[PDB]
Amino acid sequence: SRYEHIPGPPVLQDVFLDWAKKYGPVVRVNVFKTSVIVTSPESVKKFLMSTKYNKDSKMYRALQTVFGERLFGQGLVSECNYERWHKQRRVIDLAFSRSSLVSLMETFNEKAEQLVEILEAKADGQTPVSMQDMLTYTAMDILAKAAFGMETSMLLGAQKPLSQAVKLMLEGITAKRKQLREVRESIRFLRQVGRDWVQRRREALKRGEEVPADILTQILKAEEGAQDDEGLLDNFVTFFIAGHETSANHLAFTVMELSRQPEIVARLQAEVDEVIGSKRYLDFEDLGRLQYLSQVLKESLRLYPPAWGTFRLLEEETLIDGVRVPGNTPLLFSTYVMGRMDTYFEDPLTFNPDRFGPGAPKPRFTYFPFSLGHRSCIGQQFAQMEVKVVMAKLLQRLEFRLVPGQRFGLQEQATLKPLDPVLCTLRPR
Ligand code: HEM
Ligand SMILES: Cc1ccc(-c2ccncc2)c(C(=O)N2CCC(O)(Cc3ccccc3)CC2)c1
Repeated sequence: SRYEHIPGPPVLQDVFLDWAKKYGPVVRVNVFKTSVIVTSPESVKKFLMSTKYNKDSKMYRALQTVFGERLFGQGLVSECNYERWHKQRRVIDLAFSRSSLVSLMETFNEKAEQLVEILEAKADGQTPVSMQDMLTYTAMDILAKAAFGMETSMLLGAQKPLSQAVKLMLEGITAKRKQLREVRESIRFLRQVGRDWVQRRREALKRGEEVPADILTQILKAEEGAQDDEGLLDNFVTFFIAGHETSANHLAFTVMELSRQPEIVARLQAEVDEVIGSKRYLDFEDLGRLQYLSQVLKESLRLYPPAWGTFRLLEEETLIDGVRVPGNTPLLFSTYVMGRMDTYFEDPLTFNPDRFGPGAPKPRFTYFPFSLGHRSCIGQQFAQMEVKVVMAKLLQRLEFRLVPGQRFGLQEQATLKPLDPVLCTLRPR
């Protein structure tokens, strides 16, 4: 092989972790084609903080199409041509301005209040409750309203077919005749929903309804001269999926881990008590004052990044950390791997929020749960605000105990998520 000379072996992220440990900062692997996992901070900096390095489209191909069905296609995540990317990124950026996000505070509050009232009613310390499912309904209900102006009402038990579609498509990215059929139909369903909600927005505008400027406004604008709506739909599916799935799992992971950290939980309860009190509504400014909750969520992303990493195309032969890496090679970056290396993090398996305390030295290119550079998460602040609002309201009102038997392990599709449904029993504070 042109790759035989590179060090390497003569959940998949965990295998990568073991190999990076065993073999060093530049290791050859198999994802889908041969790629090279690069785990030095210097390398992270060089490749992610430069606009000379583009994503590798061959590696995103499994998000563009699934069993011949267009999924993310040429939307904002999976578009690897720089110009095309840059054009749509800059247009859609408008929906994530400071004042756009601040105005979502009402939506975040309402959906979080609804979740908490639903959980309070079950808080008999006996009824098992899937926090993964409940957090996913909350994130979807937030996204639909926030990004598209629609009310899915999943918290109320609506949109079960839609829930099913999502589940089946996620399984499909990582994979008979029958599962093949369930997958295709699901992807087509979600694009059909896209055509549905797009039609409504356009009717509204035509009939001159009040039209909140949101993410949907901006993805419409991005496509002013397209001959068809394929680009538009690509972005619909992208935001629909990216905008809830990882938020949901970040919340779920946080709740799962916190269930064996009672001292940390008591600290979080104290913080929430002291800043917001008994208030039902968190002000934008309150978010800033929840400093310890903010550290907890960061540490949760260190050990449990739902978006595990990214790929860049190495265009020409380059020496990386003493290793010759051939022209035309997918470079694999993983915040999951790096977060669990003792050479980057002291006692890496210890959940310690103090790593992110003010005055603690900041991780320097060893932690990137939203990636870094020009292709970093456009929804970073949106996600941070929403998960802070959900967590703060849970902590205000409820105590959680993981049902015994629930595992701490992971499953890996395209993203990482709890292996188990995070079944908990609950009591009011
Ligand atoms: C905890 C929640 C989230 C995490 C951990 C996360 C993580 C990431 C990561 C690692 C990337 C880079 C992906 C790549 O290089 O292939 C990314 C990009 C992106 N994320 Fe997120 N994300 C989150 C929430 C969101 C939300 C709420 C939205 C939308 C409202 C969103 C939309 C996107 C989009 C559109 C991109 C591509 C942007 C570009 O290339 O310019 N994400 N995210
Ligand atoms: C199904 C799905 C759901 C959400 C997101 C999502 C979330 C929030 N923001 C952005 C995207 C993504 C998704 O596109 N990603 C970026 C890439 C990856 O990190 C790793 C990966 C790269 C290539 C192939 C397989 C994995 C995984 C997450 C994919």
